[PDB]
Amino acid sequence: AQLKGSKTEENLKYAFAGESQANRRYLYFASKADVEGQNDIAALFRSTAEGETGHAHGHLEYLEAVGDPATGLPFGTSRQNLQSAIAGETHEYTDMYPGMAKTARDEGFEEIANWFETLAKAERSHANRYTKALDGLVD
Amino acid sequence: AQLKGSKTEENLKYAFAGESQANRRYLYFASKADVEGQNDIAALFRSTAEGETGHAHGHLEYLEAVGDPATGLPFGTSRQNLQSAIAGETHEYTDMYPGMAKTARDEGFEEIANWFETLAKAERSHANRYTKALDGLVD
Ligand SMILES: [Mn+2]
Ligand SMILES: [Mn+2]
Ligand SMILES: [Mn+2]
Ligand SMILES: [Mn+2]
Repeated sequence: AQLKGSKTEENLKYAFAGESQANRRYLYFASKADVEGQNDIAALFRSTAEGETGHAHGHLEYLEAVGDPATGLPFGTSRQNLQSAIAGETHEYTDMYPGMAKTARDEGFEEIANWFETLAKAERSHANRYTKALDGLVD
Repeated sequence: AQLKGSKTEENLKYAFAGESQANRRYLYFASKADVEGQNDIAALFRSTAEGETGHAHGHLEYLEAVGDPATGLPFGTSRQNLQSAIAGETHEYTDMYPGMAKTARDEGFEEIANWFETLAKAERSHANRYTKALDGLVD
């Protein structure tokens, strides 16, 4: 059976997105529990988040057969991983975040539009720094 | 301007999913670099990943006004956060992972099917442990 083109490929991508968001959400919830003084709850959110890291990385390992879910490019070696990170980052800073900022401004959300513009600049920095590292890579 | 129902709400959800995945992907890439001996590259993936945590958590802060992107439910306090986590985990073990497992088996990916079944069981454990924590919450 060929994973490329299958429903199972799409399910792995969806589940990877879900596990990734679960870790982020659980760490955000841990920080809320921190401030409240709910240290036992915070520790449980953190421990569960480690589980979601293991799940997401297992999904990504299967996706090595088909490509990085963010870009379609192969991944595995540092050279490949940097090239994929660069392509994804370039999309975020040239297209995704500028477009989101425009939509937010048009809809009346000036603070959110400025946030998206801050993130476009931040992803441009990430893209350039990864490109510098790729040029310096000796493998 | 009301965030609920807007294109900006959908963009925050999409950007939250993207930043979450970027952190997970960059830490996976860092582990690849670790094994290769590319320690400077690994450190860069880790530092960039901290940036993506800050971005994702900023997106989530805006989404507090409309609901948890995984469940649609309120979030903020530990009680709310545990409630939303339990609902999401319950969806994962009663619906999402079992259905992904069946599709994998039907398509001939027996190992991936077994992986989805392991995760269904793990998410059920997560749900039940969060429920025990909510039962004990004093707030
Ligand atoms: Mn999980
Ligand atoms: Mn970035
Ligand atoms: Mn980012
Ligand atoms: Mn879980």
